[PDB]
Amino acid sequence: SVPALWSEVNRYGQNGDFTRALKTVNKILQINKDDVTALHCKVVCLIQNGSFKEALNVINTHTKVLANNSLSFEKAYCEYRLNRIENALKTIESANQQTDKLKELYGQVLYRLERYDECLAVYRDLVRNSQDDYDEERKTNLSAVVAAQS
Amino acid sequence: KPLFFDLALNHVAFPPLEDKL
Ligand SMILES: [K+]
Repeated sequence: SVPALWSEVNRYGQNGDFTRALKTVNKILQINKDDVTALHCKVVCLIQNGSFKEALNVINTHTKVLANNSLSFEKAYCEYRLNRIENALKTIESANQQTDKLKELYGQVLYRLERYDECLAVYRDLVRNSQDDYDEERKTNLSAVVAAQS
Repeated sequence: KPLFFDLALNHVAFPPLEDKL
């Protein structure tokens, strides 16, 4: 039963067990080779366990099937973590749909590129518009941008 | 290097899975 497998994936993900979620997702992918949600979860599992190149290889092996349901955030995130900042920037700017996750990464990418004026505008917006457990951290990031300008 | 947090990592999460049930 593939609904039963998905129930397993969800349970593991909610408990942060991406190692076991990956095993179950791979069983789903044996049944439905082009399930976009399964490929998306596989990418997340790999990123969560530090396997950024493996996650990127999944994305780039399934480009057509993932097109426009796509994981531009995850692809750019892996590129960012793999010291490919220029790739990461292009992936973000090429995304079909802009999201809060993409904007968060975009601020970090602009910081790494030393584009501090644009970075500051992004972080001011991120600080204002975000409601999450990371306001203190995000304001620390904003202060690092202000410091770099001076 | 000032302290700078990778907050993007906190966004790395499964999509909603209800429909897969
Ligand atoms: K982990």
